[PDB]
Amino acid sequence: DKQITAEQLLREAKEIQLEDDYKAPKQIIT
Amino acid sequence: EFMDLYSHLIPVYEIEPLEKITDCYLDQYLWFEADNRHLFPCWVKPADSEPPPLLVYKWC
Amino acid sequence: WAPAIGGEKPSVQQSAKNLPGHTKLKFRQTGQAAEEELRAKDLRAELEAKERKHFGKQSGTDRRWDDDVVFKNQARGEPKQQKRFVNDTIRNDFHRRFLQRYIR
Amino acid sequence: GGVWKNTEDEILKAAVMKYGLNQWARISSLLVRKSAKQCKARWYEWLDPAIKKTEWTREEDEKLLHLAKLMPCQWRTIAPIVGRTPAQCLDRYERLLDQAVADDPRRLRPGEIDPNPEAKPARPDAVDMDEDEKEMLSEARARLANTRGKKAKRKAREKQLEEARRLAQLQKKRVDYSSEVAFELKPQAGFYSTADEEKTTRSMQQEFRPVTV
Amino acid sequence: NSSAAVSRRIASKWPRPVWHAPWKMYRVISGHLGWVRCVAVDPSNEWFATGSADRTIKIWDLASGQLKLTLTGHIEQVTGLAVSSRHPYMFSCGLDKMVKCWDLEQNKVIRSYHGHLSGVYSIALHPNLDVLMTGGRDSVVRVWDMRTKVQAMVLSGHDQTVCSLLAQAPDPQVISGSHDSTIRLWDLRKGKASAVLTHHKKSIRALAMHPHEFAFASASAENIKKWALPDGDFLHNMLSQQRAIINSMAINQDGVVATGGDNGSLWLWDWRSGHCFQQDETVVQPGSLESEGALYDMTFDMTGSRLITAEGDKTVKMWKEVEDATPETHPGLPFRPPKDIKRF
Amino acid sequence: APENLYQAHLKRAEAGVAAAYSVEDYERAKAADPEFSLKYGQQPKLPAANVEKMVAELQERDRKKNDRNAHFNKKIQRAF
Amino acid sequence: VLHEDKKYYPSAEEIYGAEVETLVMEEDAQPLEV
Amino acid sequence: NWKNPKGYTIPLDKRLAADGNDKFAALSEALFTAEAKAREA
Amino acid sequence: ARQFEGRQSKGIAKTVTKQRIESHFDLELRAAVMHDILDMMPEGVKQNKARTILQHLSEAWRCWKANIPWKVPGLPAPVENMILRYVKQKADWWTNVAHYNRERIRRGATVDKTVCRKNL
RNA sequence: CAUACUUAUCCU
RNA sequence: AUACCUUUCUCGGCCUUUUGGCUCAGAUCAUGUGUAGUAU
Repeated sequence: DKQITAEQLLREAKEIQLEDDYKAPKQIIT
Repeated sequence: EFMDLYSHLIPVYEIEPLEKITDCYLDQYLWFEADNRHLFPCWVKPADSEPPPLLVYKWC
Repeated sequence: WAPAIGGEKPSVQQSAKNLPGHTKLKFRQTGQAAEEELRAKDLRAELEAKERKHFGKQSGTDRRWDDDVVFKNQARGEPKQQKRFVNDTIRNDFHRRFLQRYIR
Repeated sequence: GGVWKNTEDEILKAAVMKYGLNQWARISSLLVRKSAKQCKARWYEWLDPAIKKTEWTREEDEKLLHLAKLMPCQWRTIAPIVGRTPAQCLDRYERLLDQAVADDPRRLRPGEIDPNPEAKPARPDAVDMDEDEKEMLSEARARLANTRGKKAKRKAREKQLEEARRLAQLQKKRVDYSSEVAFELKPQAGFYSTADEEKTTRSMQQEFRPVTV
Repeated sequence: NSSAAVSRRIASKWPRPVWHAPWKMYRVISGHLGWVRCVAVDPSNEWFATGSADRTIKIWDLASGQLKLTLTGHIEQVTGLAVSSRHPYMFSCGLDKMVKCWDLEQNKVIRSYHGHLSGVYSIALHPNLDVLMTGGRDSVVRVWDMRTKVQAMVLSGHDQTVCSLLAQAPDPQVISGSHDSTIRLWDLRKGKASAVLTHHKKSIRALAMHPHEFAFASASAENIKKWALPDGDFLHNMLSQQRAIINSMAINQDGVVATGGDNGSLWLWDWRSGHCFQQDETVVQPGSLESEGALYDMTFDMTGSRLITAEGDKTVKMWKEVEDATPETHPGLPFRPPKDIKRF
Repeated sequence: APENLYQAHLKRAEAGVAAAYSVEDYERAKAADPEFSLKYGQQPKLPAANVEKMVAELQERDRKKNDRNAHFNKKIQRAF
Repeated sequence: VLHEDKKYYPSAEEIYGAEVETLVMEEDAQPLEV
Repeated sequence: NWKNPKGYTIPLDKRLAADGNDKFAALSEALFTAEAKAREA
Repeated sequence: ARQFEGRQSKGIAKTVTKQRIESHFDLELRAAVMHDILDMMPEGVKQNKARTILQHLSEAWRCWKANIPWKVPGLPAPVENMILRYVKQKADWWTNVAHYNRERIRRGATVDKTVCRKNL
């Protein structure tokens, strides 16, 4: 009913958000 | 591809196996039929009857 | 992106290539274009002499058996090859001869 | 082995975008059924964007027939001059040739091996799936996304481990680039006297207001 | 004074150009298999050496242009050549980081000067001391004892490739020009620059001394400047811009300055007035690209009557004065003094 | 453009002289100071406010002011 | 017909003219021993 | 079209795009009337 | 001396040996192209597109090797001519090395085991 | 519960 | 209550770069059980 065009899947890959890195935790620092 | 015989290179052709089968059958069919017809006279000469040395000998 | 720059007890490691060798210089003697010998002459005389000698003394002047045969005279019209330099990697003559020789 | 199911055409096209036109065995790896030779053939015989799959012009037909008499049976030569691909040129010429004359020993037998499956259009994805047509697609999606390596994962975790160790040591308690200025280049003297400026800098260093990372 | 004041002084007093007979190219020599990169004339004026990108040094007859000998010992391009006037020695540097002393009585490499960290670009023999100077991509002029092969000195301070080098007997005994766009005049006793000249905007790929005057010319992609010695006083720019990277510059005893462009242009200037009396473009030998057309080296023969150019179409070209020319039949490009008022 | 940001530097010059200083300010600073030479190097007598003015002035300016593949193409549709 | 003895470039004589001497030096006049 | 260290997906034609006789008729005509004359004779 | 002074592992020059010959070529080649680039740019042009010119030179070399004609649509003709001249320099070098190694292989002169593969 | 992955563990 | 200037907000927009350089596209590209652990 919907098929498989590229671009949408590419957008899905973008959603898979790669590994852009999670920010270092902001632990309280004295 | 090239086969290195150090003083020269020999070209080596890799044909699709599916095609190879038709090509080898054609090869055999054509040589058999040509021989039946004597298409090639006896002067043309990697002939089946004689090795290359018996050819040098028949030339002498 | 950026080369190493090469600015300059002493170390006692002695290389083999740093052992004494050719420990005196040759200087130009009388007869090998030494500087005091060459002020003495007119180099333009010798250059124009040698160039004139070269440029003049290179110029040098002050029915049969073949009746069934289908093709006749097929070498006539062939180009005789020439001593020339082509500045092409693959289209020069050394290369064409090389590939003719080594690829069969 | 077999004709191309439309999911494979699209994985091949996504890989041609990701990998280019000379990595056919890298592209061949996404597709389990197809080899690099077949991927290359599918791209050049059907999925090259520069292939005109449109309907045939008729300037093109008369070019095709001129050529098929000029270079008889040389479809690989004929094909770029028509602008089509040799299988397009070939069957178009067969069509036109039967148009003049207006089973057959000249057609594919059931269970025979089709010579050029890479020339035929893609069998479309079906109402269902298979763990072949889904595990392949998921392998494709991942391999199309990933450009990372693994030790970056170690990285943050390792730093956290070290931070935890430092905290533990602090609890238990409960070059040097801060004793010295690294390779210090002092500003060169000028016409203006900077004694006061130096005092202010020291005061600023003395300050210890709370600041987050 | 000012730019305006000095411009009026210049409109009044600029030295007029001395008439120089035009030069014509009379000989192409083919046979190198890479860019010809360096030339050197022997002090006897009967052969010249050319080093190449094909890694060889060819010895050519200066009057017939005949290949006397090919010398192979470099692994990479030969970038610099220096024939000694006092020793039967040729010196070559190359992109292979190697400097070689060729014994010209053996036709063999007898010494090697080891120590450049990158490819060597320039070479110069001290005319009075048995010392040689090389510059390279390591931004450093290495001063070598000819005899002991020892690196007597490193002249430090340039930031990019030392591309050109001069050596003279008076102070500054080494002049270098670099890709960092400066010229350093060096005090060879102290190992220190005696002057840094920053007037150029591009890299100084060519230096040339005046044969008789205490003055040198430097050339950039943007200007050819003329500098008084010892102190490197800017004298002036050439009155025109070859709009080319200048790879090579040679100065004559008549004061013909030849500058050779990376685009294969060859301009002949009047030293002393700064005025270009001739402008040529190279013809590249058959097969060549017209992109492959640079002019990498040029030297005058010892008389000054021949200019040998080392070209990127892998030819040596030879130029002679059309000296049957007279200021009436052949004035060349004509002079208008620097009449403008400009900013300097 | 150096002409664009030059008239913006003159924006800043005339704006900041209209914003931080006045004519009697200037002329009485001078009236205290006969040398407006050969005094180069020695810091001049001016109110301590002036300093933060500059600082505040420039600080004023301040409050006015996959992943990598997206940028690449975003340069090309930009161009192509 | 013009074969694959095709010419791709003019000669050094067409390129440089009658008054430029064009030399092709592919081998040395003398040995290394001179 | 060989290299991609980053892995960037390139549009199919942004890859393809950047860095991309009359005697035959005489011969085939002569050969075809030769075929014809030979067959007819 | 190495035991008591330590290894002088510091900016002493490495020879260009047979194993470094091709990699040093490319060092020197790229440095040369970089020379030219910096001199070719006009006075106020951001001198950082040189890395993309070096990538175009890599590409043009692969395209030479594969016999592919290239035409970058927006390349300045100076930059393109520089690339063509240096790709031809590499092409001459590589072809001459192939001629040389073929004569050694034909003679039977000693060649490396990889020289046989590289020459084929 | 059926496809896959694997581990100097274990056989053929 | 209108005309002026002037000030505010909302749209429209943008470059290097993160490009591991080279070679024989560097080379090759793919013939397992059995358990268990896990994902499904």
